[PDB]
Amino acid sequence: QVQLQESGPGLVKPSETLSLTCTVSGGSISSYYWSWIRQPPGKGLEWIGYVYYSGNTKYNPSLKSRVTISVDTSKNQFSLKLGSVTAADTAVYYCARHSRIEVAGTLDFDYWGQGTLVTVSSASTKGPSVFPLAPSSKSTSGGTAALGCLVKDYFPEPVTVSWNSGALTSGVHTFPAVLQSSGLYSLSSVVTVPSSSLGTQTYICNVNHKPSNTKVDKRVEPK
Amino acid sequence: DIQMTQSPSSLSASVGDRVTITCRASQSIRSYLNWYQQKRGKAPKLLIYAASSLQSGVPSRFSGSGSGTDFTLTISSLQPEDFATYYCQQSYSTPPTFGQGTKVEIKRTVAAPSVFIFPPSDEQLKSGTASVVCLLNNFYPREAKVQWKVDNALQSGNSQESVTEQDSKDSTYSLSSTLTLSKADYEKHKVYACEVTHQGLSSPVTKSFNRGE
Amino acid sequence: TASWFTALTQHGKEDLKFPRGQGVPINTNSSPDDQIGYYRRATSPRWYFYYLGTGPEAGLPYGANKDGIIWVATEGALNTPKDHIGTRNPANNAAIVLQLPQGTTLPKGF
Ligand SMILES: [Cl-]
Ligand SMILES: [Cl-]
Ligand SMILES: [Cl-]
Ligand SMILES: [Cl-]
Ligand SMILES: [Cl-]
Ligand SMILES: [Cl-]
Repeated sequence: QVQLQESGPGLVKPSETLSLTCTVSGGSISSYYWSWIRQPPGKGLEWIGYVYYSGNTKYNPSLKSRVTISVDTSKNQFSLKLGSVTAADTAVYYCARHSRIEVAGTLDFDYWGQGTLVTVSSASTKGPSVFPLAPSSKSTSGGTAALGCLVKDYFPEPVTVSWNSGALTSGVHTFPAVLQSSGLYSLSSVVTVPSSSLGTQTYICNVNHKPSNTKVDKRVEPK
Repeated sequence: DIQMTQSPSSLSASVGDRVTITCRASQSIRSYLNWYQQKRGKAPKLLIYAASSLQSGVPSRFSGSGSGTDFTLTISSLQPEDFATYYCQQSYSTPPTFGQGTKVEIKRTVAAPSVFIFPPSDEQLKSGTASVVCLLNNFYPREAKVQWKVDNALQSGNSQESVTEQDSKDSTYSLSSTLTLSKADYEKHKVYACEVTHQGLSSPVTKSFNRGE
Repeated sequence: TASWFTALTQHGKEDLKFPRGQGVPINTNSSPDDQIGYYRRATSPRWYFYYLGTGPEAGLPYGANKDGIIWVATEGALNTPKDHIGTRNPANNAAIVLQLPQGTTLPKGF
């Protein structure tokens, strides 16, 4: 299956230029149309522009004056530059493939990248502190206990959290981050587990804050 | 440009119900119309193209209908994994434009939250701050009131909360609320309590701890 | 209102058809995304080319199965109606002599 991958998430300062690259694997750039599409937080989708493998482009008129899209068939990549950014450009940026009908391309987006969150802000990239939400009598209602990790004081979004290197998925709840009055984010990830597993199963939350290249594996123990 | 208008903005429906969501265009686009499904934190997934063609791999409970300006997406038998925001998109002319989305949730029977409370860790206290966390687990419907009381003083404006996506197995929600204080303020008080109001509960409930166990 | 191009005349008994990627007439006033449409048999049969979403069958989507209609596209085309091209007013514009790229398959009779 074809796979698309945007470059990693992070900051762009106001009035500067956002640069992203999409790398295609399991398939070839050649013969398809490729687009960039963005999605501000809590909002809908906005098409930015397309590029054909040989270089021709077309841009949304709302953005045309400050965007370029380029393509590099030898690297199976295409790339976006968006200039003079403001907070209105904070969004998840997606690369996407256009489907084909016979030899024609469509405006139907049949494969998408994962999305990369770009935050437009003057502030510094800052990694989180990770604190345990330890299971105790106050988070143990009968046969079920809750435990977690508090991932605090980072910037920008996102963080990702797994448990036990991905081996623990049942009962995991990772909540949306909240923006604190300090301008740093905080997020909690919790798991509910059998009370008999406390002190028996080791519980480790795996935290990745890609913008700061901060990775932490925090063991969460009772009491 | 062509404006796409979706209705309703949100809906709830039970597993096994039919769901039909509407998308209307500002000009005729004949059958140049796509539908996407988008889960939280994920890219949109193409469901329907050319107004009514099912994308390969998409379950046959999804259908599309309409040609001209008035389109529908139908889930003929809603499944628990079908919560998502659904978007339409005209494919008639550049720039391709999307509707604002319809959020679909799974309606299920009322379920009261289990309530858990977490004092600040010693590690966080060592660093100078105290975060107190209240967890509401596995409840429905989503609406809940969570209030903090500190030595019986109601806190207002001192806490932030957030809520998970609906669970794909049991269609419930979970919620966490965080009260943050300086260490000095944390050490001035004894009883930290989370009060919870929810349709599944006969009356508001409270879970607390005393600082210092 | 007319085709932008002159006709392909069918001197034999076979309908017009083209391999995928072939059959769109050359028109330097148009761009790669534009290169898609249909031939319509008029009424020796004459077959006239119309860009997608223009002409007597402007309402048909690419690939619609209709007697006397065949579909053609060139690599690089986009499957979007060509409202910006439309059709030809013969009082204002001469018909472009229909010209196919060198190497195009033409069936016998054409
Ligand atoms: Cl700004
Ligand atoms: Cl109209
Ligand atoms: Cl199904
Ligand atoms: Cl309809
Ligand atoms: Cl047909
Ligand atoms: Cl015109």
